[PDB]
Amino acid sequence: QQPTGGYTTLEQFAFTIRNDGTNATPTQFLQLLSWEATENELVKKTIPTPETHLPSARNVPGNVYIEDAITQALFGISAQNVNAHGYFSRLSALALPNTSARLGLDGVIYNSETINIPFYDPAAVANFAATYAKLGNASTPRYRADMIDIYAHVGLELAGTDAERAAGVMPVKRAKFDSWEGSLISLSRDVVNWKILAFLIDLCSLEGEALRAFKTRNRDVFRMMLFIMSTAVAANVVNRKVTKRVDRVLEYIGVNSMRTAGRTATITYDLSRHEFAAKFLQLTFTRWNA
Amino acid sequence: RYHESVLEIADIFDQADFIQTSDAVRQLRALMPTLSTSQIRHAIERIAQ
Repeated sequence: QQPTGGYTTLEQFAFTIRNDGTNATPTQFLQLLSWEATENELVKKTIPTPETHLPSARNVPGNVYIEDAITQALFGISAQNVNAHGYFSRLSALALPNTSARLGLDGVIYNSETINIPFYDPAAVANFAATYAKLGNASTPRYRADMIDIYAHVGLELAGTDAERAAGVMPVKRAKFDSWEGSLISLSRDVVNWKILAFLIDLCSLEGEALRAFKTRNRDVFRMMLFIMSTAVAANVVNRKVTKRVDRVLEYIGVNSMRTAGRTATITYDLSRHEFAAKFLQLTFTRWNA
Repeated sequence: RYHESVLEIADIFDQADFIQTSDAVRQLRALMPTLSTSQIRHAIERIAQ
């Protein structure tokens, strides 16, 4: 039960990976990417403000594993059956003015006195679940996130050089890099492992001056969050040969292709998974921008 | 004064997308008893068999 000052930036919540084997904080891994531009453009539009009304808080019996689940779904490897209310209806509760369900540090949801498990501030998580509960809507017909517009954003957000391309437009860039066999997936799982909440609870709380200081601090943790995430969608991915070294080449880094089969070089969204990621991005982005 | 050597071709070209196999073959063909065209028709005819 510890306060803040910034939830991340606090030991336990570090974000690392694997560079064919080492670690390196993501900023360090994304600086190893290259973009051939290619016709088109990705004129960002406007994320449709969230569907305000969130799922009804249903007690339900159990310990909703949320950090783990939200991510298993976003960049997992196949989350079988995502969006099921069950986990979110419950997560909704946390978004009330007074409850017992404490959000366990490790990434869970409890009752009364969780006991032992040092949960989060009750306030921070309050503002958190406020929005990320709506996330348990993406399933329903009238709330779908409407994904191809949203991926426009993911892009000038991920690639697109600062400022220059941070001006609404840019060419789809086909991204490639020196990989290491089964690179994309191995990398994704280092991320499935990651502690997300720490990132959001902090993202949905931090005042305003501190919020910007924070945006810069995780500029990269965040870009990395969705690089591995966007490749799930990006069409073809193949390996470009070079000179003994191999270079993973990614179809188009920004143009979600709404593909649902199961590649090998990467993750793969079932259809309903897009329904979920599309929605998750709508929220993080509406939020990232303020 | 010789050190008659194999010089595995690859140690000459930088764009090794053509280069293949190796010095290991000279080792082998050095053993094959020089064959005639009629001779090969046979070696091949019997492998395929």
